[PDB]
Amino acid sequence: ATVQGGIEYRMPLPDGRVGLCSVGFPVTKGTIKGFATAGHCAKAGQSVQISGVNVGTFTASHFPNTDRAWVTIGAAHTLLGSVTNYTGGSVAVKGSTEAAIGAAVCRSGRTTQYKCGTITAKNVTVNYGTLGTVSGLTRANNCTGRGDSGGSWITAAGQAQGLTSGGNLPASQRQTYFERINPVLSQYGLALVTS
Ligand code: NA
Ligand code: NA
Repeated sequence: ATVQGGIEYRMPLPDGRVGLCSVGFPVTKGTIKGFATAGHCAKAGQSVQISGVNVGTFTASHFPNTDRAWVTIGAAHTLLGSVTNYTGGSVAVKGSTEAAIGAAVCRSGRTTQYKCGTITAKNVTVNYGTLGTVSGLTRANNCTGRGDSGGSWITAAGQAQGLTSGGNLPASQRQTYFERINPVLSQYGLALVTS
């Protein structure tokens, strides 16, 4: 199977239920293949399917306080250093220069597909009720829906920005949040796949 930023992955849960989330960025750890995503999506040990096929398992997850995780992908699968735009194209990943407030950014995920907007605030804390809070999030006004969680945020020029932080699917003025990608890469020791 092919792992690309923004696409759906599925998580087999107990009693035949299935969780849905979106790929953030394909990464390598040494020669290990993987992808970064949201920690709200799963805990370590959660199996992961893409395109109907077992592709890997969550390796680490840190939520709340942060909202980050990464999945180890089996060696037989192909990593694409790009983010799908859901309409036949992709944005090639070039690096992770963090963009400023006001910068144009697009996010990709399986519920609302590819939606674009601008960054409006940084270092925001979001309240998750009984779970506690997540701090340090960047806010933007892009459209988003439940299930986009974990998916890619990238500038058109290809600089990776972050991972959608938001609600799970049950199994400026819009306010949408993402987890910054550079702290995630650093914590887990991950290198972005580029193209
Ligand atoms: Na917190
Ligand atoms: Na590459």
